[PDB]
Amino acid sequence: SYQQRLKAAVHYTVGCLCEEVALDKAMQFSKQTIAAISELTFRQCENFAKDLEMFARHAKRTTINTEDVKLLARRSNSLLKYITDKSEEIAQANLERKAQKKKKS
Amino acid sequence: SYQQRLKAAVHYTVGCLCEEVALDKAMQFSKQTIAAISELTFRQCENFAKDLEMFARHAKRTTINTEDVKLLARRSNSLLKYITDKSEEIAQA
Amino acid sequence: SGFRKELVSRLLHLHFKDDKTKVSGDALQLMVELLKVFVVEAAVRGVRQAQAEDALRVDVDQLEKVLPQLLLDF
Amino acid sequence: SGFRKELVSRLLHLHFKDDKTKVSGDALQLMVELLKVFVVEAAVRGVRQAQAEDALRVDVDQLEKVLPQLLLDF
DNA sequence: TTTTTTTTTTTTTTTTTTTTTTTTTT
DNA sequence: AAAAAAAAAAAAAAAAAAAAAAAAAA
Repeated sequence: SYQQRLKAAVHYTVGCLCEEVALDKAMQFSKQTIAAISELTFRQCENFAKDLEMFARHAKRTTINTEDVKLLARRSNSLLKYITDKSEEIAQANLERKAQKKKKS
Repeated sequence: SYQQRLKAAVHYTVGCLCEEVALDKAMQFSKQTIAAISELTFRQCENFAKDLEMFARHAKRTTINTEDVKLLARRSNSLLKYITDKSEEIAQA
Repeated sequence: SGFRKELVSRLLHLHFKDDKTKVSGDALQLMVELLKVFVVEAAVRGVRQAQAEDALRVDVDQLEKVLPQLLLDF
Repeated sequence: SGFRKELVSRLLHLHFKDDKTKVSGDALQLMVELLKVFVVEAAVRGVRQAQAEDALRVDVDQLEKVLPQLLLDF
């Protein structure tokens, strides 16, 4: 079904990420651990999604934005720092978009 | 100290509640289990408090309301149903 | 048999960062109910663990085995 | 190497209660980054657990030992 | 000097553009 | 699995319509 294939796609990506950690840390992950992380990640998306939608809704928006996500990642301070960094970078990638488009000025 | 008294009050109530469960199910709890639940409850309150305050503040309110609490209890579905029912009941008073 | 409202109020006020913070009466009532559910879940889950491992009573070993999932659930 | 934006979009839309909800591009980008951090944390924490108990590889037992705190952190 | 007409100057409404977010197809 | 188009909403300019200032009479 639809969600089965979404789980498989998550498992694939989780496998790649865990492979990178494994190669970096020189310690193997069992196939079972990879599968467990994939399952947890899929399940965690349900909680993320509902919360994000409530945060957006809460501020009378239909589109979830960066502030909602940063709010979601509030829980560990190392995490919060990481995310904000990434956002400004992503915005910097956005500037390039302005450079691409022709400017009347 | 202040926190010691609060923990004792929590322990007393936890003891009450566990005693009620024990008498209902006809199985005893050790004194250590009672104490550990009281300790866990006290520690859990730190997490609950900070989250509730962030939920309220995140909506630009200074007073935490029932919606923040129901949001907090979002995690198990039987618990969420339980909570909503109780909210309507309290409102009936 | 459960928590008094005044008790739950004192417990929470111990931990607020902003001393401005107050708690509405209805919110306080719901918290009294929530704390009962937390304690009873811990107790009931411990009993199930003790039963499952065929122990004579609920001991700290069983409680400890039930804590991880309890905490995720709260 | 991490999540595609389109993948994360589909995963979230599976679960929205209100079908009206959409995801802005910047928000979507941050979520891609956040999910990577989640997965890498799980992996890295599992490796630390396996090392700590002197295991030859990161098995499910170690992962399970690392889940409780991971979940509290997210 | 006052009160509406004619040219320039201003105003709001519709239509079309111009971007933003998600989904399809090879 | 990636890239571009299709779908939908947003935003800007062009067209239309009225009044003020300046001119012209009674």
